[PDB]
Amino acid sequence: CGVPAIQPVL
Amino acid sequence: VSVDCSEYPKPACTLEYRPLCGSDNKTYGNKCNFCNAVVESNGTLTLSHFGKC
Amino acid sequence: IVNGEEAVPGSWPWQVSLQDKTGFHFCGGSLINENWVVTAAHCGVTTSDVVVAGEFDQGSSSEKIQKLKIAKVFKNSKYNSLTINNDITLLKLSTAASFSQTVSAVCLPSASDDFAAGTTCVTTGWGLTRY
Amino acid sequence: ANTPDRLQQASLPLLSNTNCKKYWGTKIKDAMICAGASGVSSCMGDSGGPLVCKKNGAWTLVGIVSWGSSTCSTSTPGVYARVTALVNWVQQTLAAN
Repeated sequence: CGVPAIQPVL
Repeated sequence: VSVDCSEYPKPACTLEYRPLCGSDNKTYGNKCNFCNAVVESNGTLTLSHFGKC
Repeated sequence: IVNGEEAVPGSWPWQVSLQDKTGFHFCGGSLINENWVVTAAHCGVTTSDVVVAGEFDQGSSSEKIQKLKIAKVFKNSKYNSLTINNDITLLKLSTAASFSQTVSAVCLPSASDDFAAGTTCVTTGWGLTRY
Repeated sequence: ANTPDRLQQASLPLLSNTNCKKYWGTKIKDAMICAGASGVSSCMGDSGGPLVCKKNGAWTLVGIVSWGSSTCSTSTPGVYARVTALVNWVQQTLAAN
């Protein structure tokens, strides 16, 4: 859980 | 359905989106937004219908 | 979100949209597993509602989303419509979500965990971007 | 509208309940956590979505969007249901169903 395959860009 | 705004104004609203269309032809995001606008209008604002206008 | 910014498509894979029978978004939610979604009690979700997983641009004609049906709604019994305290409901899905690149779960904290004041966190959603 | 097509995001600071009562007073209960007042606000339609903080590289659910300023004021903190306070009920429920 909690690790997206697609990384967020903030 | 009767929308009772007897408890307003309120400074805080839950944040669900269940729009109401007012007699002003304005969409209010939920019943808390609509009720605050009702009470501020001197009872001039009435519900036109549920959903966006 | 007022003053937010558009996320990268699929970067928040646990984010779901709770839609009514006629397809209108009314609240968000998070997948915590392939069979359960956590939301707010005040959203007043029913088994008539649907959970849309894998969505990014709601304005679409389609992208590879999943529309999941709700089997049972579990509203916290301590939820207080007056104070908005204990504002959580659990949705058990009729059919499990298919995890992929764009749909997966968020972790749950332990009750003992501490998230210090000052910590930068993130919030996501399709709420109005202006009032 | 003002109701977005594309998913939006924002990062914001968690507040202490003591500072949160400086804005909301007694309306702040043990099961709530505040965040924001930093130039961003959750608004109508965001309810029930996530408030996540990184915890060991992994995004963890800290709050659920609950309530906020009736105007979506960016100078007032939003209020989120405090997951740490409701996680035993979450687990108990999953375990039983």
